[PDB]
Amino acid sequence: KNRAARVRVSKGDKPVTYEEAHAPHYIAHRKGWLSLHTGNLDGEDHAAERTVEDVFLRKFMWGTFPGCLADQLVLKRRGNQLEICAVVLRQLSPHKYYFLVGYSETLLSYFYKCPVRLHLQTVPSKVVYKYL
Amino acid sequence: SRYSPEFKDPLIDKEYYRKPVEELTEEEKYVRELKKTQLIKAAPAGKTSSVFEDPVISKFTNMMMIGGNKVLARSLMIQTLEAVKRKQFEKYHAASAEEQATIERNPYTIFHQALKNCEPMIGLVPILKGGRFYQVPVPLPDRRRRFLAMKWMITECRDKKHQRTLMPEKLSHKLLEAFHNQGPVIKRKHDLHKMAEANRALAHYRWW
Amino acid sequence: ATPSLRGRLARFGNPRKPVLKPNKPLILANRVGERRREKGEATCITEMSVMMACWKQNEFRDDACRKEIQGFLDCAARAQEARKMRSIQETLGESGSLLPNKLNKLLQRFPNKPYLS
Amino acid sequence: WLIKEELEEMLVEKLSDLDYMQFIRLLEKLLTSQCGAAEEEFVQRFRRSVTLESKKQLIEPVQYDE
RNA sequence: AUAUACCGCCAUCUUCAGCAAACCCUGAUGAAGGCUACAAAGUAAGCGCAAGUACCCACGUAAAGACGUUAGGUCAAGGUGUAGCCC
RNA sequence: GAUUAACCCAAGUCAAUAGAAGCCGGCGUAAAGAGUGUUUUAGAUCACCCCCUCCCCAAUAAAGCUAAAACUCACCUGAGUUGUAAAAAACUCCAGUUGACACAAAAUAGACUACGAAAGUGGCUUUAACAUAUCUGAACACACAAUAGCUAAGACCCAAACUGGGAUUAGAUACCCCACUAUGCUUAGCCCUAAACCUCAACAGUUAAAUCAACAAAACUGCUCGCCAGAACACUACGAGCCACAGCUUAAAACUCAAA
Ligand SMILES: [K+]
Ligand SMILES: [K+]
Ligand SMILES: [K+]
Ligand SMILES: [K+]
Ligand SMILES: [K+]
Ligand SMILES: [K+]
Ligand SMILES: [K+]
Ligand SMILES: [Mg+2]
Ligand SMILES: [Mg+2]
Ligand SMILES: [Mg+2]
Ligand SMILES: [Mg+2]
Ligand SMILES: [Mg+2]
Ligand SMILES: [Mg+2]
Ligand SMILES: [Mg+2]
Ligand SMILES: [Mg+2]
Ligand SMILES: [Mg+2]
Ligand SMILES: [Mg+2]
Ligand SMILES: [Mg+2]
Ligand SMILES: [Mg+2]
Ligand SMILES: [Mg+2]
Ligand SMILES: [Mg+2]
Ligand SMILES: [Mg+2]
Ligand SMILES: [Mg+2]
Ligand SMILES: [Mg+2]
Ligand SMILES: [Mg+2]
Ligand SMILES: [Mg+2]
Ligand SMILES: [Mg+2]
Ligand SMILES: [Mg+2]
Ligand SMILES: [Mg+2]
Ligand SMILES: [Mg+2]
Repeated sequence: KNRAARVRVSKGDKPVTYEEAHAPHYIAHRKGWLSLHTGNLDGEDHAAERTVEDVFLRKFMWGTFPGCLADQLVLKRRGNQLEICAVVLRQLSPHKYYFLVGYSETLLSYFYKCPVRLHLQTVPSKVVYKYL
Repeated sequence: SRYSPEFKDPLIDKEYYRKPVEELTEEEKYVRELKKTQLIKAAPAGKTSSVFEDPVISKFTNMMMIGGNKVLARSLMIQTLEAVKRKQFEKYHAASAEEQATIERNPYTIFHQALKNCEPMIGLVPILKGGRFYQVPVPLPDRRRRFLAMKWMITECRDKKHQRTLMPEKLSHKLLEAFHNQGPVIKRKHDLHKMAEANRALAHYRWW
Repeated sequence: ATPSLRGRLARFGNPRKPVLKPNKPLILANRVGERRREKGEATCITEMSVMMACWKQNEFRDDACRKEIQGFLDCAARAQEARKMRSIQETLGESGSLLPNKLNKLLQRFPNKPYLS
Repeated sequence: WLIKEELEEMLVEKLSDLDYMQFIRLLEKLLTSQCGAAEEEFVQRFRRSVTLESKKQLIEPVQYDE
């Protein structure tokens, strides 16, 4: 039986998001990609470098906004701009979100030598697609 | 199959279509109006509406084909038909006016009759009775009779007993032998009849 | 008339020794058995022996056994078409008595009641 | 005849396979009778158009060269 | 060291169609069992099959394929519980 | 096991041993209705009232009888007969037709359900003949009791332990094939056993109540006799009785287990 990226059936009490509820064979069919760049197009270079950066940004944001992320990050690249779109919860005070936004954008801009921006969308709770 | 079950096989017969409407029966009129609403498969590249088409020779050619090399198989076939015709024209010119009337020079007539002389009437089929298989003589369907005749002829020509003889000369020689009820292919038919006659006691095991 | 069952089984009140020792209770089931697949008789075996008789006397030369070979061939074809029709008629029409499946549907509607309600 | 999933939408209920057969067997029994106009508009409510595409070959236009 | 502590990714039946919470009923309220369409106690969310999608179609081929089975495979992808080594 | 803590009792604690604490329950399948019938001393209330299945069908003993099929012999004829999943061995004074021809066994009827205490009893005829005007009543009294078996004398178609031969098999002291004996039969005596089980005691009564663990063949009442009390040891040992001498009947204990 296949396992890769499959939330297995339970007793009907496990809430799953839309992304978590779709196995890998639905990528490009019912769900899009979590990162968009030109590295994987035919005749394009630097796919390896873009990949390492994406893996780091996901770990950085997970530990920088602990317990706040309500979904996976969406990483977008246009030119030399880097946009990070995250869906967060409404538990931390706004002051701490503004501190962490100013802190993370500045730190990542100096780390990867490019203008980085972080767009936050807050939700009252984790959006549930179904109960497995 | 890439054809859905809705596709029907094509009917390649000019006469079938030029037949007047008056000669048609109420059943044949229904089939013609029915096919106008059905899906038809594309005609295969094998058969055409040619007047020189022979389905038996086409089938014998495919049974000689090795690894999809139809060009070579078809080449061996026409060389055999030419070899049979040249042997009959040589036998015809060397014969007397009386003997000439009995000499066949049409290679298609010789080919069909030679295969017909090698078709077995009965065969041995294993029937289970009491937990054991017995070789029971049974009547063969028409398809199986014709297939065995072709397979025996082709197998005999591929036998290593023939040293350096090319296929068109081997096959043309075997066809003319079978055309006269002689040769090893006729002997193979007689053996199957002798082995089916020896097991005559087991004939009642059949139930059809 | 069904044979009697009075005083046939070992029971309280029945003095005599039992007449019957059924290994299953004598109570009608709500179904009948499935008809067993039958083995038919071989066809044209008579014409087959006549053909193989001329072969033995003519050194297995088909030229001398044409009438016997033809008879055995025609019989085989006729026995083939008849075999093709025996299925369409006897298997589907259910001539005569009903088939077990149809007869069991009729018993479903009038089940045997060995208990009280 | 409409399929079971289409009947389940006209009724807005869940049907069994045998429930669907019973209803179709009863409509067919209504056509064999001498149904009038009132009994014909009712049966057509459950008949769906099975449009049969024509197998007639399309003919190319006849052009003319210089 | 331990795949017989495990995650992760899989083999296998599967070239399957079943799995099942929550209830209801039967068996004197026992382990258990629950169908008959001219119907007689079953109703069932969800999961799988199916449907959709990819490839050249509605065909085919891919993909998919639950719950479970073999303490099946992998501590040597990586991670890791327990135990062990630290001139 | 040490250690920490806790629990119980307490000038005691509680290891070993012993005692106290036990028949109105059961007997189709868990242990138990002991093969059958009769009676005694007695017991019971089912005995008077108050009543409906006498005779016949396959009980038993004796004598006689024989239709079908065998065996044997004879004539004629054939050269093979037997054996089967398939062979071998065996026979070849063998086989087939026809005729003559049992101290053996009793198609069909019987889809009947009778007789007898049970065991048993189903070809025909005849003689004799199937206890009891309350019920119950025995391992042992009294009389019986399938098959196998013993003693003695006969019969012998067929079957057949054992034995011999053939085959199979790793082996085959078997299963398969052939041959033949004790034995199955008669007579006169023994032996006294059975899954002798319809595993359901006899007699009287009931179908309502709680119908009833399960299964089996619905659940009960009165009365009587018999029998049973974890498993195994044990259809055994010992004693006693017996026409039984490798037998039968009656029938324990020790050691063992926490189940059966
Ligand atoms: K694993
Ligand atoms: K690992
Ligand atoms: K490890
Ligand atoms: K003391
Ligand atoms: K008799
Ligand atoms: K006994
Ligand atoms: K019994
Ligand atoms: Mg796979
Ligand atoms: Mg039984
Ligand atoms: Mg494993
Ligand atoms: Mg498809
Ligand atoms: Mg696949
Ligand atoms: Mg699918
Ligand atoms: Mg393992
Ligand atoms: Mg008992
Ligand atoms: Mg009889
Ligand atoms: Mg008495
Ligand atoms: Mg006593
Ligand atoms: Mg006794
Ligand atoms: Mg005796
Ligand atoms: Mg004796
Ligand atoms: Mg004998
Ligand atoms: Mg003797
Ligand atoms: Mg006698
Ligand atoms: Mg008896
Ligand atoms: Mg008594
Ligand atoms: Mg005991
Ligand atoms: Mg004994
Ligand atoms: Mg003894
Ligand atoms: Mg003694």
